Amino acid sequence: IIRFGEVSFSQLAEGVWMHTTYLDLMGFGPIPSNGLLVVNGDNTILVDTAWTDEQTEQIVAWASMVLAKPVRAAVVTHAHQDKMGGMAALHGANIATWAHPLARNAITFDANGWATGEAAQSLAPLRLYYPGGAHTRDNITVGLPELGIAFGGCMIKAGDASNLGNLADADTAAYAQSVRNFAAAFPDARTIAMSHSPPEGRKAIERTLDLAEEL
Amino acid sequence: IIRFGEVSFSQLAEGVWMHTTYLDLMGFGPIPSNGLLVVNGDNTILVDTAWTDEQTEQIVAWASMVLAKPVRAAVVTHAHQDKMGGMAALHGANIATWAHPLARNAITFDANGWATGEAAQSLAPLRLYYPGGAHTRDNITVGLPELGIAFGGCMIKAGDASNLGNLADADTAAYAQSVRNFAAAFPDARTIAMSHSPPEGRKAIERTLDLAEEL
Ligand SMILES: [Zn+2]
Ligand SMILES: [Zn+2]
Repeated sequence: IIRFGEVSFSQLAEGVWMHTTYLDLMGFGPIPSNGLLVVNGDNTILVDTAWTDEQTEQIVAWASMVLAKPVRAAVVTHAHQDKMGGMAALHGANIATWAHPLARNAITFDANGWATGEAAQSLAPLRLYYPGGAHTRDNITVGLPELGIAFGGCMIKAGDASNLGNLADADTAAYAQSVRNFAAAFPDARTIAMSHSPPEGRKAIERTLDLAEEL
Repeated sequence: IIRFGEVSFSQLAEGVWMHTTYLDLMGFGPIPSNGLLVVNGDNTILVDTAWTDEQTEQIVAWASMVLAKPVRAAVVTHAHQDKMGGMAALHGANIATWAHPLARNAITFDANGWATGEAAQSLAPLRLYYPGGAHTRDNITVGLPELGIAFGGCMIKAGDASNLGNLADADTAAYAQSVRNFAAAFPDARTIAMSHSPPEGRKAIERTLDLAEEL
């Protein structure tokens, strides 16, 4: 509900802000894209850039000169092939950047799906989780279990049959396992933030899993 | 605009019918799924089964009984993992079934994307086209060039933002190439039938390609 230039900031819990920037598409209206600012001590961890370089620079300005909690680290969870101007702001601000390769720092995951190594240490208290199984190429997801917050990719909206046909024609079982793993990784999270959509409760999870076994 | 049991048939051109059947989803209503019946001489070629075995048996009965153009071959373009019962009806009627592996008859494609071998011969005048590139795993598409008809997967709707975030977080460039390849394969087709959506004109293609560049 707090506006700072093109960026819109929303508090999900004490010490956790969601940031939302919009992309105008001819004939589709403005399209949200979400991220997190995660306060840790006197610094923040940024989860995802905005659409553009200048939008991302604004978030970095906001953390440093409104929150007095400057960004000391960033993690990518849902990159965009052309809209990667946001990487330049972080590279110019000497903000250490993490992303799952398969960003100068690679996040590796263990066979349980949890991030390991320096990456897990540097981004705590965020818990980075990779939900996919063999042959998958999912985006990573992140959670704050103690606050009941999980952050993942776009799920089926209530009442919207728009993406149902794509779901039936894809690897429904693989998609379903990914959603099941994510659900079980953050089993107590009742706020499910989304990459390009506002948060929902766990009804969103259950709704997607019903569809996968119904088609 | 002609109804037979659970199946609904629409004539796209002389000798070409689209068949539509519905799947009731709790909270989402009925979801269409489309295929084609393609008259060739005194027989028909069936493109895709319906949702259910019993709906598919209705389709073979219609061809044999109303059209008197009995189904002599079938090709799969968008299989469903759980709704595989429609294959049982085909194998019971001793209908030869063709499908692209990556249905005991495999369709192979050449480096131009066109089907080859006995498959192309047996399914003519359907032209079978594989639209993807390296590392892709697209569904096949089919066209009747002389009739200006092409049949593909589900595409973005006008004004519909539901799928937009999923599109930015996928391999937009790979998706875009597939749509461009499909467009160039049937460049004169003005009727684009869809796997789970009513037909549109070429505006559907251009709209999808416009998004992929802006994402
Ligand atoms: Zn995204
Ligand atoms: Zn389908």
